[PDB]
Amino acid sequence: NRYFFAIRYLSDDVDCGLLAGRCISILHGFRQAHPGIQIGVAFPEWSDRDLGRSIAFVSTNKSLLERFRERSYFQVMQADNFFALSLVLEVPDTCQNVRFIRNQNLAKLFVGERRRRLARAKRRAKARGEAFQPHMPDETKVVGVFHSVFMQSASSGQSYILHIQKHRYERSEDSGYSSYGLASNDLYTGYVPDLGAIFSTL
Amino acid sequence: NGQSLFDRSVFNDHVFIDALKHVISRPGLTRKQQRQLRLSALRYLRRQLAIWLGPIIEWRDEIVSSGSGGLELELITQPKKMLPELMLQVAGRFHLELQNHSAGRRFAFHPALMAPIKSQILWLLRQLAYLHLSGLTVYDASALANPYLCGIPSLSALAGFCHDYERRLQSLIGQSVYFRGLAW
Amino acid sequence: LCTHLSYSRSLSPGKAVFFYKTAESDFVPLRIEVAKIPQTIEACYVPPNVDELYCRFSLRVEANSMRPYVCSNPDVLRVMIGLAQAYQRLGGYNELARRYSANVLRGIWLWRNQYTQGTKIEIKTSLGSTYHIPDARRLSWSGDWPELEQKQLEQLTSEMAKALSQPDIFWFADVTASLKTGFCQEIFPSQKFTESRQLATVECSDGQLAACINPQKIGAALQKIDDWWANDADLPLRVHEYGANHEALTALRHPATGQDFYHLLTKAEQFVTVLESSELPGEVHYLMAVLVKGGLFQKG
Amino acid sequence: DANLKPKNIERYELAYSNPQTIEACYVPPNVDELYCRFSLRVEANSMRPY
Amino acid sequence: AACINPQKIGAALQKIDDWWANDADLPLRVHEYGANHEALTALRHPATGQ
RNA sequence: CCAAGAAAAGGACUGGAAGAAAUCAUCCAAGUUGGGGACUAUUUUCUGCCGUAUAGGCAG
Repeated sequence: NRYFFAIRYLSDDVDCGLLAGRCISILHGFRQAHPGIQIGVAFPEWSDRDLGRSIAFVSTNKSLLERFRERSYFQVMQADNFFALSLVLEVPDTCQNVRFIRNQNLAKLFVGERRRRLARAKRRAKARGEAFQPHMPDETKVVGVFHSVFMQSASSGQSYILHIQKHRYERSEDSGYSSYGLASNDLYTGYVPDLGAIFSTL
Repeated sequence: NGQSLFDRSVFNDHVFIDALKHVISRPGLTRKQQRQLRLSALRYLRRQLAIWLGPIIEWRDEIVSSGSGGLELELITQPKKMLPELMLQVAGRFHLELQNHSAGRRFAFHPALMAPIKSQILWLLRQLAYLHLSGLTVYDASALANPYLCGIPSLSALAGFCHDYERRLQSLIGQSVYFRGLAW
Repeated sequence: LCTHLSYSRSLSPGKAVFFYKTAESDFVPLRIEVAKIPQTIEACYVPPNVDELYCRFSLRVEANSMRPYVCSNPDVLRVMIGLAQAYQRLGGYNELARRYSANVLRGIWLWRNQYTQGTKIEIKTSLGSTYHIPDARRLSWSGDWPELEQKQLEQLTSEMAKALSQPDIFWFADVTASLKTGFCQEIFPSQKFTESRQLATVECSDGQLAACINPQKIGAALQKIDDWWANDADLPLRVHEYGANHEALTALRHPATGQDFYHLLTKAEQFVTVLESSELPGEVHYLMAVLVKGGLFQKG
Repeated sequence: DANLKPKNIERYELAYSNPQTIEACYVPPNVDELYCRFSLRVEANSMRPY
Repeated sequence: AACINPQKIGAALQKIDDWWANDADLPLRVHEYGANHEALTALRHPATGQ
């Protein structure tokens, strides 16, 4: 009921965080052309120390996934021997699922985010008419492990980082993927198979 | 034994010192002259590089072919294909050996000698990358050679053995075969 | 030369601490927040509703370059003594004092935190003086300072010129600066050196932690007054026996040139002779500056 | 080297720092004074050979 | 806690000896041979009879 | 083509009994480890809307 294909990086000096960002950007552009589609992003070479030198895409519609594979960027990168591409094939029925949820809460670890939050809070108080009296939290927080992907803004002058965590799957409800094929903590449920198996194919 | 495997006198040649000076060289001469002096020095030095590591390579070939822990012993025991990657380490040791010598204090780690030394070493590394009867066992040999003497078995018996062996081989090979001497 | 020769340091700060005032108490420390994520992330910024941040440190100056701490050679000692005095009586301490004094009033010891809406520097000393720079953002290495400010540079130069040259004067300065800041402006304290990064703090007597700048980091800024090489002033280097330049990864007084400390140390007999005929040249200014930042000068 | 040949060292090789581990001690912020104390005993013990 | 060693306090208290060379200068730590650490020498070398 | 040529040392077995290492003793006296010092750089983490909110959730 599921199809996938994978891409591996051939060069030993490849920067995974820079390069991975381009594949996501393409997925986004495709999503804009055909709004009613669902394609998920998986990292079959995910590790606790690094992101890994490979990426894979998973979906349910074979004919649509083929169209994605035909996108010119991928074809060029293969021709110049930067990428190794697989063919589209069926997902094995003997595996387990993971989420790949992204966490925007981690933004609050950096000064720039706190500044913006407070500036808005001050201005917001004028409607209430009360004096601006902010109240700060304590000194210690605990967070999980995450990796970064470098991203360019869409039709603007900015760039920023995506922060990716890996959660184990638990089954409930119905699904949907975000514009980046990523999962959200709430109200964006989906999953991908953790295809670290049969990777000897590339 | 915990001792250095390196040559004890490759650096004791006054010509070696001159060779270095020639690589360093001098202006005022024509291209042909400079190249001839330079190349000659390099060829000499090339030989010295082969000599310097000589006993070390000898150790390797002898031991590995025939059948601890120090790098100048273990890194040579490894596969010959790996040897080219030791170039920087060898070149390092080389300068150090010069640094520890009475004459080499004028040359070691001098910028002028860097590429020359490294190139010739790299070349060398890439380059690096009678009937004998052994192991015979005799059971119950006669230890009494003659009625007067016990000890080493009678030599008349070995001469005998050489010949019975020669006759058996001669009946197998059409060509004449003959045994001049025999060692024990 | 000789086997044993040492000088100790003649000029030194203690460390700098960041804090702010409230209506309830005069000293509230600026603190740092840490998340364990070990491998951590951390941040520090001025909190909402604090309009200005304070930074303070103390400085002692001692006339301790007049005599070798240790010397194993009576002839080396006779000369070094004659030289320091030959120099002292022609002036020249004024020049060194002028250079050190200019750096304190300019404020470069704030390193990366100079970018304020207005920085005010106030100095008090053990002899009863007070100095006031209403705005430190406009004073250059080279140029004429505006009136009433040029004057305080002269007055401060005089007190320090004495502190550096006459013994049994116990001279202390107490330097406080005020940083008028932005809405939630980020602050840059000293970092910890490790084998992610961590920041340095100090403990208060009540158990609270505070952000700080290390002693030698304040010191490295003050002594950056070496521009006597190559007849091209540019900006000054931190005094170093080899003229090291960290930004360009090079060295201006490389031993290969004959312009380093050790070549110059051996000509003392000739310099004293010149001073007697005296004009002070760059060669003796360099030497005096190094003796002030004392250290080991041995194994000749 | 023996104030003779200056060593071969390339220019950039001296711009590097030399890290070290040291112990140090400072008075903490806001202490008004520091105290130091010891005791001394004196004996009339030079009158006779031990 | 930080401390100063016993003999380090002691060396200071007994720094009393300006009886050599008929010129008081600064006093030395009492020593059988008149050792002077700052100058790395000795003021009552056996060769002097002092 | 060897002081040459050929060759089964085997079968059986009880070391036992018994014992007191003891009395005495002073390691002491003196002693300076010290001098000097930049963890940040060609960094990737910006810009907003909802929510009483430095909580929690979101688009680009």
